[PDB]
Formats: sequence, structure tokens, C-alpha cells
Amino acid sequence: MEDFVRQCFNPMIVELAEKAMKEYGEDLKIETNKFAAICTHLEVCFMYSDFHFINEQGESIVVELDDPNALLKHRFEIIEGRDRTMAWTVVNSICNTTGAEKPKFLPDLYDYKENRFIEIGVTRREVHIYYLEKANKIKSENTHIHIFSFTGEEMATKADYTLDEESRARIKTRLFTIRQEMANRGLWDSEERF
Amino acid sequence: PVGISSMVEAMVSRARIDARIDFESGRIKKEEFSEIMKICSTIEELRRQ
Amino acid sequence: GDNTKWNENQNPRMFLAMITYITKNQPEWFRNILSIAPIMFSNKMARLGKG
Amino acid sequence: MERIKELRNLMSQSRTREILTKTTVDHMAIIKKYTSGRQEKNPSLRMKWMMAMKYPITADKRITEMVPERNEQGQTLWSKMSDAGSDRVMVSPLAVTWWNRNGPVTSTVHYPKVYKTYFDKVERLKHGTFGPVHFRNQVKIRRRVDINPGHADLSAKEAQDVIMEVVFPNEVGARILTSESQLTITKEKKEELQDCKISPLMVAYMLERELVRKTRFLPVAGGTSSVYIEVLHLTQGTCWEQMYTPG
RNA sequence: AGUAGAAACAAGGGUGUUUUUUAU
RNA sequence: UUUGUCACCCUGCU
Repeated sequence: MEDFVRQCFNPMIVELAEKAMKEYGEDLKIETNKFAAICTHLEVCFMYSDFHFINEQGESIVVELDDPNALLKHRFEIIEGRDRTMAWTVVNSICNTTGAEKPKFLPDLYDYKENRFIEIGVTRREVHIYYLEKANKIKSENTHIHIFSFTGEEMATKADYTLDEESRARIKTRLFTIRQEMANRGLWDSEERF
Repeated sequence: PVGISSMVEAMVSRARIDARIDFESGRIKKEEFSEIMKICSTIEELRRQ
Repeated sequence: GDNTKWNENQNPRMFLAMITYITKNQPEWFRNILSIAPIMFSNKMARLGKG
Repeated sequence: MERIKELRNLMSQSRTREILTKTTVDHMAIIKKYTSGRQEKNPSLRMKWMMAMKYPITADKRITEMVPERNEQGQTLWSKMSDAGSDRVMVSPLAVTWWNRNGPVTSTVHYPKVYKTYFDKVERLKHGTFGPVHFRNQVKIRRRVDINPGHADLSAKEAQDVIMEVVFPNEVGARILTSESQLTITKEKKEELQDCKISPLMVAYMLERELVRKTRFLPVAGGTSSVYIEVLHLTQGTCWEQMYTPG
């Protein structure tokens, strides 16, 4: 129950997650590990978005922190940390000007390097069978996709990746530590009323 | 309209998209974007949160 | 012709019975939500006016 | 940007921050209607009584930068008082005549297209021919007739679909249009409605009244068709009958 | 007085300011 | 009559 894991993450994670599961979910059974899925997801998305501003050209440079500087356009606006009335709103208001393909299902990010969306979800073990489901789901979602693994295997479409590849290892450490404590405690990788 | 969020969270969420998407993804002035983001941050601070 | 003193007779304790008959073989929350207006009607207290 | 300026000025003083950060967004539907005025039981008497008042109607405050105070002869055209529970000004019915007399002009190339369903009647009446009058019996049966041609074979769902796609494009929400007819209507209106300054409620109302079907219960004695019904007072009577073919 | 008819109208609310003083 | 000398607002379905 991640209220002890609350000592690890900034409270904004749970601030967003409890507000998100409010309408669709609860905290009666196995939510703090569903909170853990959500926290890994949101944390890695934010972790990218935190320090990438774009130059005249794409391929964002990593930037110092807390710095009022020339470039503020960060490459990836967060769509996952919003309510539907803003998520669908922003995906429409993008699909209209700078014409893209509003996808049949939900997005996570959108950049100005490739001018397309990104999917960043995670799966626990080998994705040899679940990349199939992901593929039959957001069919031809022509925004860069990249599944993940609770062990550390990475691969994506177009044989091309996002940006600097030390973040590869840093997300590997993110996940590695997460499980580490998981293995320490969890079994890591095992009607109306009136 | 629906949702369970406050009226200012929404009015500040749908105030940064407009600065970056019509007046800074179509080549209109880059000098208003600054103060737009400035006052958005100012407002989201004034609520004390 | 007409009927006389129509809304001086017809007390709620019969609306209760006809509602209980209408809502037969139905979920229970349905009946409970449908039978509260007859109950407050049969216990009502009318104001008098201005003086 | 006046938007964020007025927002920050609202949430800078007291009495206005707590309302904005306490009222959720699914609740503003209730407090939008929070009024201290009553719907009136006798409107005719009140109109006849109020028309003899000096300042009987209400305008938006912008009047003070669009219309003078005292005209050529020296009759007041608006007052210096605010209405009951609003920031609107109380104005006299001479200001309407003034605006229609010496006022700002605009263009009117779109008013025909937004109100097409009326101009249909207008230039369908002035292309119709008359005939004889038969003074005889009139036997009427009461039937159910469509009082509007019903542009498409659709219902309310795809109606809201096409209306929100044509009027409010960045807030359609989630779904996309499916069939060919709705796309054709959409794009026709897309092109022919560009650069319009009519209020979007008026455009949505006219598209609803122009695109959906209404049916009523009427006594007929002749032919059962939709273009005939709008002229029914004139074609049939109880003792006489006029002949007519609209164009 | 009159309106009016099973009870009313013939108006209804708030804000003031204050120990003898010479003059127009 | 009064401790007074005179003013002031508001409202017409609340």
C-alpha cells in the first residue's frame, strides 16, 4: 500500500492519480499497485518532459534546471495528466491546425520534432504477445509508439528512437529500483441503493 | 459542460494551448507568448496552491 | 356533467395503494423511490396566508 | 489578451476568488440561473404600462462608446443607471431609431445563407400560379402531417454531430463522422460559412430548424404533401376552395 | 366622498442635523 | 405641538 511509497515520489503523482481514478476506479482493492502502474507511467512521461527545450531545429537539447532562458517550448506537452474535457480538447485542437490524425483512442504526448503523438505505456513481462494487442488496438496510430517492459527491453516502430540515449539507462534504473523495492515486498513479476 | 474540477483550473488549462497553437504554431508574434505564460503562472500561484 | 369537490376528497392513502399495485414484481429501490411523495402528502401541514 | 487580464483581475480581489475556486464546473449550470426576478403573469399590461416610462429597455454598456447622450434636437438616448442585478444600462426606445438612422453599416452577403429556410418560402411564393374558385362542400379529416420537409433522413444524434462539427469545431469531444451524407453537409457548410460574425447560437438554431423534421396534427381535405401545407389557410376553407400550384 | 365586494384601495420605506449670542 | 429647521434619498408585480 503505497502510502509508505509516498515517501518516495513527489506528492504531485498521487495528487494527479487519486483525482484520475476518482471517476473510473477507487482504492478498495489493489489500487496502490494500480497507483504504481500509474505512477511509473506518469513519472517517466514527466521525466522526459522536464528538461527538453527545442532549438530552431528538432532533436531537443538537455537543458539546465530552474532557468528563465530563451527557449521555453518544451518538446512534449503532457496530455495524460489532464481530464477528458482537456485531453480530447487538446487532441482536437491539434488535429485541426497543423493537421495531424486525431486517433481513434487516447493519446499521451505530442511534439514538434516529428509533429506526431507518442505512446509510452508499460507491460510487465515479454511483450511478444501484448505488442500484438497494442497493435490491433490503436491501429495505425501514426504517432510514434514505444512499448516497454518491467525488466528493461526496449523497441519501437521505424527502428528510430526519441532522443539522447543516456535516458535509456536512466529509465532502466527508474524501473530497476521500482521493482527492487517491489521484490523486497511484493511478488514482483509474479445495483442502486436507496 | 461537465467535470468535477474548479472553474479556474479549466480556464488556465485552456489558456496555454491557445498561446502555443494559434499564435505560436501559426507565425504570429512571439512577444505576447511570454507574458501570456507569465500571467498563467501568476494566476495558478495566486490561488495559494 | 361534472364532479363536485374533486380536490377536497381523494386522500393520499389511496395513491399509496395504487402505486404499490402498479410497481409489482419490480426492484426494491424502484418502489422505495416511487412511494415517498404519498408519504409526505399524507403528513403535510398547510400554511395559512398573510393574516 | 483581455481574457487572462480580466481573469487575473477577478482572482486578485476577495469575494471573487473563493467563488471561482469553490464552485466546481458541474455546478455552474445551477448558479448561471440564480436570479432575484420573477416570470410575469400579465405581460400585456406591463408592456402598456412600461412604454410610458422614460427608460423602458436595457442595452449592453458598450453603448456609451457607440451612441451619444443627446441627439440633434436634444432628447436623451441612454441613462446613467445600472439594471437590477446586472451591469447593463437602461436606455430609451429612441436609441433604436437612432442606430437605424445614423449608425455603423456592415455587409449582408451571409444573411441569405444562414436563413435559407425562410428565403425558400419567400421565393417560392412569388413563382406560383392561381386558378378558379370552387364554392362547394368541404369534408376534413384530421391526420398527422410533416410541417417541415425534413432535409435529411436522420435523427437528433447525428444532428448534434453535424452541428457541433460545423459551428464548434475544436470542442466536438471524441467521435468522428461516419457516413457520406454528413460529410457532404459538413463540408458544404464549412466552405459557405467561412468568415461569419453571426452569434453561434443563432447559427446552431437555424441549422436545427433547417435540418430536422417536425410533425403535427391538422385537418386536411386536399393533398398530403409538405410544400402544400405551409399554404393551408389560403387553399382550403369550409365553404370554398382556391386552386394553387407553388413554384 | 368614491372605488369596490366575503377584503382591500384612498401611497409605502429609509437619511438627517441640535446649552442663552447682534443684526441687516 | 416640539428640544427643531430645515433638507434628503429610494420604490410602482418582491
